[PDB]
Amino acid sequence: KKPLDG
Amino acid sequence: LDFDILTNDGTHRNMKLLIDLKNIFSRQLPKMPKEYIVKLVFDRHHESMVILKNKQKVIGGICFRQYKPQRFAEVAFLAVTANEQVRGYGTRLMNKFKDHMQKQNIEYLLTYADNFAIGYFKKQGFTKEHRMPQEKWKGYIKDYDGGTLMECYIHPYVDYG
Ligand SMILES: CC(C)(COP(=O)(O)OP(=O)(O)OC[C@H]1O[C@@H](n2cnc3c(N)ncnc32)[C@H](O)[C@@H]1OP(=O)(O)O)[C@@H](O)C(=O)NCCC(=O)NCCS
Repeated sequence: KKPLDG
Repeated sequence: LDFDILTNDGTHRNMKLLIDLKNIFSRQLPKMPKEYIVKLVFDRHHESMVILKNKQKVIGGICFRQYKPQRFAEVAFLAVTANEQVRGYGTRLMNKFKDHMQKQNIEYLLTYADNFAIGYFKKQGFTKEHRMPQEKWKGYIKDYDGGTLMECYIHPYVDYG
């Protein structure tokens, strides 16, 4: 769940 | 448009779908080491529910890991391919996932989230405050200070789907 500012 | 559970059973058919899913994850999760996605997607403990269009095409999916005795599961990766986003698939997938998790006698869903994702998971019912005893996941789910641990309670008879 990386989702950095995606 | 089917939402099927997919697991590494070593067949050409399932293996190809898992790879397609893995490739969607990496392209949609650039901050994640590709080899890391590979490791979890194909390991003995993880499972993937995929969004399949007319029997032979992965357009999205969610890779998760259940801790059966504990009755909770961690969401490892979630994604919908670029050309299929904003069509409601990601939300139907989550609903399908929760319904399946409910049938699997799983009580809580846990997932780490960061930046935009936190808001996305709040929309899917996940919260920052956990009603689940901390000592239940401790030792099973890695504790990262740099991430926000979120949880979704799966009530035995609330209709998710
Ligand atoms: C998160 C994800 C699975 C959502 O799947 P989806 O098929 O696009 O989902 P939905 O369309 O049902 O999502 C609904 C919401 O996402 C927003 N959204 C998703 N992709 C979008 C895009 N490319 N542009 C604008 N909005 C987008 C919708 O606008 C909508 O907003 P709302 O909830 O206020 O109505 C998808 O955006 C994705 O694969 N993202 C990259 C990977 C990622 O961050 N995964 C989760 C953390 S690992």
